[PDB]
Amino acid sequence: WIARTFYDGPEKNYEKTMAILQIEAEKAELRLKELEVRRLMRARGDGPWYQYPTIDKALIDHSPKTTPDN
Amino acid sequence: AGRIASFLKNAWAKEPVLVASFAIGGLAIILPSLSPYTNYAIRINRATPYNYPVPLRDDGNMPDVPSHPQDPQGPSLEWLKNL
Ligand SMILES: CCCCCCCCCCCCCCCCC[C@@H](O)O[C@H](CO[C@H](O)CCCCCCCCCCCCCCC)COP(=O)(O)OCC[N+](C)(C)C
Ligand SMILES: CCCCCCCC/C=C\CCCCCCCC(=O)O[C@H](COC(=O)CCCCCCC/C=C/CCCCCCCC)COP(=O)(O)OCCN
Repeated sequence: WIARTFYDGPEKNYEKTMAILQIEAEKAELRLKELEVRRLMRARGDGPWYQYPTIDKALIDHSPKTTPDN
Repeated sequence: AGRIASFLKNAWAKEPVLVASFAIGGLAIILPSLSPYTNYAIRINRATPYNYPVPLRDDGNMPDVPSHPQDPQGPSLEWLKNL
């Protein structure tokens, strides 16, 4: 009576634990991947992150400048 | 109307310097927006050649660009002479 009224079967806890373990394992591998990606991006600078600003080339004046040799 | 005129009359007495200064300042602020010769002054400033006019590379498709200074093509400064 106690088992029927207050508790459930072992399969419920078993599968819940499996789902939780899978979720946490994916989270851990994602954290490692994010750390590695951050390290590589900061070391190289070829990714969208750590793109420090540079001088815009649209500000340059392309016209004769009173002197042929610029 | 009447109050403003009375205030102006009172200020014109015993305080002519401030009234004259304010009138001159207001005129100097307002008039240039109405004067038609400011465009003439801008044109004169733009028509003053400070740098050497660098020639363009002719490609056979430049009808508005003259080939010689005496050619009719190009801007004219006859209006400046007429002033
Ligand atoms: C002859 C009898 C001998 C044995 C006597 C046993 C006595 C048992 C009383 C002790 C109860 C406490 C154990 C569990 C309580 C909470 C556990 C909880 O999970 O159970 C809830 C149910 O518990 C009851 O609602 C609460 C128990 C309280 C009743 C005790 C009686 C005396 C209380 C005094 C009240 C005061 C009244 C006013 C006094 C003036 C809901 O369960 P649920 O999470 O959905 O489970 C889902 C699985 N399903 C689908 C199979 C159901
Ligand atoms: C919108 C244009 C703005 C730019 C123009 C102004 C250029 C600079 C002129 C102003 C310089 C500073 C002015 C500071 C004003 C202070 C006035 C003040 O406090 O003096 C009062 C008294 O001054 C006054 O009476 C109040 C202001 C006077 C009237 C000001 C002119 C208002 C507008 C008049 C002109 C309107 C437009 C022109 C109409 C004329 C017709 C063409 C106290 O006098 P005391 O020296 O302390 O003497 C005390 C001991 N007896």
